[PDB]
Amino acid sequence: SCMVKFELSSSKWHMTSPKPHCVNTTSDGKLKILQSGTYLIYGQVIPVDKKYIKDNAPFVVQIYKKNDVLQTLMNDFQILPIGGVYELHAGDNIYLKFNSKDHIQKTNTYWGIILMPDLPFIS
Amino acid sequence: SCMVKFELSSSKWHMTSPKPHCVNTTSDGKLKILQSGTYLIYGQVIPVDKKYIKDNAPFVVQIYKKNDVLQTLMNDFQILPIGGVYELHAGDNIYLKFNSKDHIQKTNTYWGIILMPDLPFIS
Repeated sequence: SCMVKFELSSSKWHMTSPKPHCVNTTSDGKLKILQSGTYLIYGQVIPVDKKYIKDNAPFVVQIYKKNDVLQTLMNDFQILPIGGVYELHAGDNIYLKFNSKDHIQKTNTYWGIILMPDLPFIS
Repeated sequence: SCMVKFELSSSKWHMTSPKPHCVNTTSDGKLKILQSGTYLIYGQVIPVDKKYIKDNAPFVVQIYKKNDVLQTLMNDFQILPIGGVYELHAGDNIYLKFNSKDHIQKTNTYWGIILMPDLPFIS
């Protein structure tokens, strides 16, 4: 069992074990994958109320795997769930990128990963 | 360990177990929580290209918990990850509502839950 959750409000990771086998984490909210496997990347990014953003800069969130974009998301400054199921390899760095970090409300913004169990049964 | 994943292309649930203890799943793509706990609800809803949209309905996805909306999601027909971390209770029906089924590219659209382990280790 291996899961970690980063809370942007505190810049703390919450973890299943003292030292998770599947991942290393840093205080910037980035991760390095230690175990190759299928991961669920998740989170919610809370934008500042658009009422308070007085330019035309879009609200964009990207998730990167090393130097490759895994996904790019944008909405009109509404709560943004992120991630999905991705196959990852030992050594992969995972991290978020924001069009503007000033768009992000720290309160209730979080992200993380969980190492998925195999799903061999089908109904 | 308890995780399920509904593949909209096939209408099949992929499962950790022959009979997952935490959840009852149905072939309509709905589920009912059997074990009270902290869950990660996840998925990706992939829209068809706007050039194929015939109707006038906006791209909207809702997650329902029993008879009430837990989450309302919307964008301009772009990739939509869904969900987040939620406390759910035995008996909670969870299902997705789309504004228009014709908006959805079934092939890579999926959703599900995973019962989360405790995250007692912080830093």
